[PDB]
Amino acid sequence: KRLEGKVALVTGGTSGIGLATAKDLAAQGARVIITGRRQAELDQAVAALGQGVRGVRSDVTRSADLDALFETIRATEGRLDILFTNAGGASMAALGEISEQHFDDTFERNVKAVVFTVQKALPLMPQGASIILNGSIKGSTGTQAFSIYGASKAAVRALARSWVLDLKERGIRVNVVSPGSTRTIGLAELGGDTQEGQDGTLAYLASLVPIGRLADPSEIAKVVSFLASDDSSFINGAEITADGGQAQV
Amino acid sequence: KRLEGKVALVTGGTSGIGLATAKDLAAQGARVIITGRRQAELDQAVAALGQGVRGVRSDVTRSADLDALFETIRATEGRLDILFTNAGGASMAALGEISEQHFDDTFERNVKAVVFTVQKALPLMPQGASIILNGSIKGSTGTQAFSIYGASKAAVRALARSWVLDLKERGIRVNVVSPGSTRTIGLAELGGDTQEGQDGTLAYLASLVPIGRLADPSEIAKVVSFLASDDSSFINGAEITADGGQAQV
Amino acid sequence: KRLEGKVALVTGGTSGIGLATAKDLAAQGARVIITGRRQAELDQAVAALGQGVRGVRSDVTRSADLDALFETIRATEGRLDILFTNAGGASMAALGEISEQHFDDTFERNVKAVVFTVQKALPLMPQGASIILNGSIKGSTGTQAFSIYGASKAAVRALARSWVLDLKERGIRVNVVSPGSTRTIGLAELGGDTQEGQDGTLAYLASLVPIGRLADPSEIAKVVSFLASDDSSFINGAEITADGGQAQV
Amino acid sequence: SKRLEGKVALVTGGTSGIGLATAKDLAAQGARVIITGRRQAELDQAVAALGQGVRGVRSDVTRSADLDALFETIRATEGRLDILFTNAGGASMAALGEISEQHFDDTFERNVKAVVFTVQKALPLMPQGASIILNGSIKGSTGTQAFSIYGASKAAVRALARSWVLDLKERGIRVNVVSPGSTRTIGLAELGGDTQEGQDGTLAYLASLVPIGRLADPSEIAKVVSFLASDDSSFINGAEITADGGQAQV
Repeated sequence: KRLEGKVALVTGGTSGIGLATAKDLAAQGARVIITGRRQAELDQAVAALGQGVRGVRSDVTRSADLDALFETIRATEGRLDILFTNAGGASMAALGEISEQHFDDTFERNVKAVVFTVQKALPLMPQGASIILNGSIKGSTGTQAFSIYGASKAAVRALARSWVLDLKERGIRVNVVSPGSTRTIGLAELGGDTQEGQDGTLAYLASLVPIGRLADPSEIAKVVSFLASDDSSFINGAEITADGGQAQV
Repeated sequence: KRLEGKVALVTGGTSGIGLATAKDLAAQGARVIITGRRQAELDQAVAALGQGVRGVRSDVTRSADLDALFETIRATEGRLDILFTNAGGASMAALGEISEQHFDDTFERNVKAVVFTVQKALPLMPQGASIILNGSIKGSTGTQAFSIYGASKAAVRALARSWVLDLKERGIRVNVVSPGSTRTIGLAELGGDTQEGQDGTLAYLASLVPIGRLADPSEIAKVVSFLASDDSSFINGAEITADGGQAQV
Repeated sequence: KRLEGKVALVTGGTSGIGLATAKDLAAQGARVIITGRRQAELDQAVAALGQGVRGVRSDVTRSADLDALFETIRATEGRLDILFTNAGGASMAALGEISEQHFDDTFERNVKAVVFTVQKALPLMPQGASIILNGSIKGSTGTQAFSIYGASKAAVRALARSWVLDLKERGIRVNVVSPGSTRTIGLAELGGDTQEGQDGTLAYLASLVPIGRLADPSEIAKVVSFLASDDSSFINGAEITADGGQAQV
Repeated sequence: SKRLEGKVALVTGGTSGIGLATAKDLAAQGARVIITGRRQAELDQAVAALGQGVRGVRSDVTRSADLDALFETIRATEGRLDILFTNAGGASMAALGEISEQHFDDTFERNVKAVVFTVQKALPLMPQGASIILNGSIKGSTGTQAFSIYGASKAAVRALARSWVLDLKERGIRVNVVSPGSTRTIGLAELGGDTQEGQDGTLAYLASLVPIGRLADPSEIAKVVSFLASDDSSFINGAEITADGGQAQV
């Protein structure tokens, strides 16, 4: 109950790491708001989470949804203590194959929406609030046909370093969670349309991890929860990497 | 001499680091193509640079401009051995004042334009060709009111890591030069419209450099020439930081 | 509570960050063993820590002291779930003034002793155990007259990356906590004897931190406790930096 | 080329591998070069092969008296040191659980301590604008099984440069690090094992890890050192230049 009385917002709360984080934060007693593009997924996530967790339908890439979303927080809670942005996506294109549409979607969802989600949240955020940004080991490594995604993740990590100085007067601290390969619908979907064909991709990714297993999303969620808590009071601008050792070695 | 028989393209060749690089590569005997947005600057720069340098006026953000430039290179020379991207800008906005136009302008010019300048270049590029991307120590550090610029530079550096894998069969190597503070019209203009205003800004920036001086653009150009030459044959996906020690300490 | 039923050893437990870590781990319910070089200081530390805290007098550099330490832990608790190495020192010598004793003393305590504390600890450590090494932002930054200390800290961080692979079959995970400037007797001692000289030095160091304060040792201790806990299950070979943003910017 | 003409360079560990290739490249650029080797016969072959105004001093960098004698020949002869490259370093393998005190002591004394005191003793000879290049490794920033001690030593070398930027800033000397990836050297070969087949299999496997797919020729690393030694690196300080074929970048 360490986060009791703390209000948290998770964009992309309906699946994967954000889902597990919303669940983990709710266990701490934090009132949690989650966003999804699709109502039924949001309803299932809210029903699954329960624990005094509210859900707002919202696409981060449009300002009106972001305005309506924070207007909902101002009318209901009116203070945001924890912010986690999980609304990002990954798609594969090798160089020479990269479409302008493919670049625009990746950076708008992965970078621009993070910028404006944070910017719009700031008036609601008191001094001592914690912001956790969605990073990746893909931001600091090389992966074939994934250059656009990796560049977007590296950009997210860079925002935190400068935002440390911009938010210093406001007492808000920004930190980055960088997951390694984690068992998620998004990872499995990347593997393929076939069920066993995607499963083979997951088996390969586990082989690349030094400890030899994919992460359960809860293991990543614990890192976000730790950054959300007051235990991270002296952590600012830092990247915490949960990869099983993959990028460390 | 060292780079004779080699064809080089420098986007943003008219000013600053790109101009000094055009001068250096031409001195090595390379044929150089430089791009500028303004014809009078492009003409004047080509006049001074020499017989080897030719100039095409293009806005890297325009897909038509990029297509036009590469097509002239295909008919004029027929191959591209060296590519250096220097078409990039910086503007200041603190978090809470970041405008959508400010985000789009910087990311389209610093990141999107790099992706498609490189993509359009590839058919011209032989085995053993060298690509140099413009990075910054801002990509790896925090600067107040420059978060969007730093994020764009970090994305540029990340692109090179994945493009190593994309380009490995083609035999093209990608690297990043990351300048610290360099005396350029662009750096002076961030300082202010007043000349005491630029002089005060420039002196303060030199106080930040451990060796105590701003770089001359030629000192950055020397790094590009090294990466462009065959001496850098075992360097791939790396970042070479020339900052006077500022980010190193 | 969370650490209930876990045995933890903290070398250099009597003062500063090690003391705060011993208190936090015991508060979480771990049985804690602390090491001190000097008997009188060690007894006072154990008494303040009180229940759940045992003391062994040992110097990390001596090997017989390490043997005696692990023999008593084996005879009493019989296992070691958590290991945190905090027995390390910093001394001042500019290049051109460094002595052989100054090099040997730093590396024997900061690096060599860590290697052998970890090696002798391994037989006691079960599968799933957590090891935390003492790093510093000094490992990844430059500080005048502190080169030997920074090199020792960089060596410490590097050990963890390889030790992930050495330890993968044993199931033991290694991570590094890197503090920024933390209010400690040692740090005040580095400022000097004059109490005013210490206060002036501490005030100067706080000016370097972006958030503008030195850390309380408990703020570092929380990081070690997080890494010690099962929440850090997917973290391996990683460095978590608690610096108030100093090295992140 | 004569880019380095009139410059005096010292390469410790000059008789073999990257150090030998560097001495050759510096000498071709017109520098006067001094190389050190532990063994007289090997040193003589290197000096004879290098030719071009290269002088050899037989010394062990771990011995303080050898270092004093070495810098005494430079003071008596050239009178200055413009370029310093430290290549006298070794790697041996021991996994955690088998690391011996002698294995730790030998690695850190040669890879780190000797570097500190080679540089310290060189400084009075080095004028403003002199260039120091330290030998690093991608092993310093990565994980390799049974090579933790070696990797720690290289990470220590890279850190020394960041602080030495500040220590040396009024002297005007700049310190930088070259970090090679896998480079075809007798040391690297010998690390594979006594058998030629053992060396060949290990060498072929390491090449598979390199993204460009080949080990480096030592000259490819030497080119990086010459760049750092030259005036072109005037704005580079405290930096690490990694020539790894892309291995650590990806």
